[PDB]
Parts: sequence; C-alpha cells; structure tokens
Amino acid sequence: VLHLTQDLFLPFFSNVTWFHAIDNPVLPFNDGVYFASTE
Amino acid sequence: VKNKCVNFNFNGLTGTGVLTKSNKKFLPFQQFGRDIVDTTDAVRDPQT
Ligand SMILES: *[C@@H]1O[C@H](CO)[C@@H](O)[C@H](O)[C@H]1NC(C)=O
Ligand SMILES: *[C@@H]1O[C@H](CO)[C@@H](O)[C@H](O)[C@H]1NC(C)=O
Repeated sequence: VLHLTQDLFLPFFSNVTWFHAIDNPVLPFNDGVYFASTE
Repeated sequence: VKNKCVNFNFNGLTGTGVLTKSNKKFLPFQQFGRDIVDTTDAVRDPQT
C-alpha cells in the first residue's frame, strides 16, 4: 500500500548542522528535533 | 473461537467476523491491521 500521512517530518534534502566535540550549546526545540550520532 | 462468525470485542474494537491464524509479520509495536480502504483487517490478541 502507498499510505499517505501528514505529520511532523524532517524535510527531504533539508539543512542540518554538524557539530564536533573536544561547549555543549543549548539548541532550540520547536515542533520536534532530529538527532543523529555515529560513534 | 476460529472459523466461526462471532461478535468480537478485542480491546474495545467491537465488530463481527471470522477469526483465523495468519502468516503476517506484525512488528512488535504493531497492534492493528488495515488496507488501502482504511478498515480494520487484522488484530493482535492482547492475551496470546
Ligand atoms: C544549509 O545551509 C547552507 C549554508 O548556510 C545553505 O547554503 C543551504 O541552502 C542550507 N540548506 C537548505 C536546504 O537551504
Ligand atoms: C496472561 O496472564 C496469564 C496468567 O497470569 C499468563 O499465564 C499469560 O502468559 C499472560 N499472557 C501474556 C500474553 O502475557
């Protein structure tokens, strides 16, 4: 099936910011945030 | 009871139909089933 939904999704080809670590700034939370991490 | 038309009240989802075993691949979070017509097709038994 090809079910179509409406919800808070991360846009495709959207703009995401990459951080490093080596101080832990607070980032705004609005309509949900997306988190990714490879370690 | 399977292979017999019976009114069911599975977790408050009242209705009527015939229940049977399925070969489907319900994910652990899954509880309900549906089709492109958006009607309940399969249900997961809470107690088994
Ligand atoms: C992400 O940021 C860069 C530089 O700030 C910008 O050029 C780019 O357009 C942004 N992404 C999108 C999808 O607009
Ligand atoms: C429901 O409870 C009974 C008795 O406590 C238990 O034997 C059975 O395994 C339970 N069912 C599930 C799906 O946990």
